[PDB]
Amino acid sequence: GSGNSEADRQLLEAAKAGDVETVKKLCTVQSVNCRDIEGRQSTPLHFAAGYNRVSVVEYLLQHGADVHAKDKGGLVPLHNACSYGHYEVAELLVKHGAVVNVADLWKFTPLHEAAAKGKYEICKLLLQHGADPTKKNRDGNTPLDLVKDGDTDIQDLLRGDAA
Amino acid sequence: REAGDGAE
Ligand SMILES: *CCCn1cc(CCCCCc2cn(CCC*)nn2)nn1
Ligand SMILES: [Cl-]
Repeated sequence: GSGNSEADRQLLEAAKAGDVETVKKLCTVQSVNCRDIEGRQSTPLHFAAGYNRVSVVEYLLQHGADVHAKDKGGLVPLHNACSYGHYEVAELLVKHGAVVNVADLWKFTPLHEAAAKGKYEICKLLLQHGADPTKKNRDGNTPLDLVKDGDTDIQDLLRGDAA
Repeated sequence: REAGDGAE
């Protein structure tokens, strides 16, 4: 493709920063799904999801952002929200249609990310929306295989034993 | 496997 303009770079920054007023000014049908070419090809939505910019996420979803957009590793925004623990964001994405069992290039799901990163409430959320805890990544590992021993709440959750 | 963008 033809790359980014300065205005596109300004939009990616505003999305990561939570500068919602700037995002409103810069987001066009042509820019809303631009990619961060010099990073890992994150879209505005990837950034806003990863950095917990809930107002930005809301705006982007309402103005044509692609919930399914893949970064260089095949991560979709829901992966980013789950990795970094951002529950409201994850819920928003799921409400708009995010695929809860989506796999990146390494067959990691959002539940693998949440498990590995010790995010109990995210794991519970994903489970409440149909996440399959038996899915194996390219290493043969389930989400449970990625849970630290100190996260016994998550271990119980994924075994079937949580309140 | 490289990290997605974000913080938390
Ligand atoms: C795939 C992970 C890449 N990664 C993470 C680290 C640990 C250092 C990261 C810096 C921590 C950081 C980021 N922010 C922004 C606010 C969430 N603040 N501190 N190394 N490699
Ligand atoms: Cl925000």
